[PDB]
Amino acid sequence: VQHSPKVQVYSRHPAENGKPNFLNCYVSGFHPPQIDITLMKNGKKMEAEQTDLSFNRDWTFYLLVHTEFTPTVEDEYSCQVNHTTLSEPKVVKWDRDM
Amino acid sequence: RSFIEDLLF
Amino acid sequence: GSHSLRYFHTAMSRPGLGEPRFISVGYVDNTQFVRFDSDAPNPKMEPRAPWVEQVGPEYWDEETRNAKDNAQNFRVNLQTVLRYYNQSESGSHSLQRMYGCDVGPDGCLLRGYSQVSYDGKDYISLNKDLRSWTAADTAAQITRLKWEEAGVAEQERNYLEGTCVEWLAKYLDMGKETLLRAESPNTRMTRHPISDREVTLRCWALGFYPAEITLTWQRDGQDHTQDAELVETRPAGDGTFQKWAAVVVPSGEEQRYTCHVQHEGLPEPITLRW
Repeated sequence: VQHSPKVQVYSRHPAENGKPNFLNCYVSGFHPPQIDITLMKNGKKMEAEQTDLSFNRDWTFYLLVHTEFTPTVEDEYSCQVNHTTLSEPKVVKWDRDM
Repeated sequence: RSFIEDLLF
Repeated sequence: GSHSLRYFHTAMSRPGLGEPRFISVGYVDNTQFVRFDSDAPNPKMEPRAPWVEQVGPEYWDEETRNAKDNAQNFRVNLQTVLRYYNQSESGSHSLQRMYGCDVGPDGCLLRGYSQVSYDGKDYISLNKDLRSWTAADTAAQITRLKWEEAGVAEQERNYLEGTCVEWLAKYLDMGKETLLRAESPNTRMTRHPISDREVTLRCWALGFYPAEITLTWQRDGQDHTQDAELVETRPAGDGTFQKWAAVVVPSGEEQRYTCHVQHEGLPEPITLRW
């Protein structure tokens, strides 16, 4: 029994171009717990943090991967996670309308 | 505070 | 209101790679306040919310003492189970455990729970009466046997009826300004073009606490939440939460709509229109 992770990419406050902020990769609902989450500045890794492993009452785990950033009008941000239920590393680009 | 449990399966 | 203290343990086998990982975390309601990783040098159980830190050093040693036994005890449990099932010692497997208590508005003490899953499937659980065990399969019945001969339910019942509800009480006083204060969401509704013919219409609620919330979308007074896309509430980072709900709509017809956010800290529910 194994479910695959949902992923949301979003800013902590609404995006204001060139005003410091926080970008969040929320990885939730997955099992088994082993998982590979990477925040990426323009298709290359960012230095980020990771909250402690926890799980819901249905036992599916969840994590937050969060680094500070300053949005620009040009730079693309992305989250990349790997998991046994994923044939191919899944990528969600950051839409700042979401 | 945690539960002190000599809890084996 | 109503509150709960819970603890969440996780044990993961990493075949060939030394010991299994044992993570442990503590929650009062929706705010994490403790953690323990067995991948840590000289590893102790570190605070994770500010209101907890002024507890005596005795506490912290007494806890990492307990956390260290749990990691030891579990790594054997992984082994025990893997043979109840005859799986290969090369497989990665996970054992999860959860316990805690819910206390009522006056501290009534509503439920105590204590549950254990193996690889994400229910394994054995304490029952509502805090005196019996539901055991899922023939392997878990052996555990149920062991735990019935030792009076294990009785140790747990008195932990969940006394130590739990008492220390919970202690925690909320310490974090009186943090935990007992709700945080109303920031509402706002944006509009995102899709075409000449229709447009996404997002309803945002940001920065609220606690995590529970409801968003609702009403066309012409209807209740049109049927078509709406609601993402699942997500943490904000600052310890607050977010969620939004979109709709897609014929042009011109934006003024046809309403979004409604109900939340514990909203003195009366707010509704908004474009």
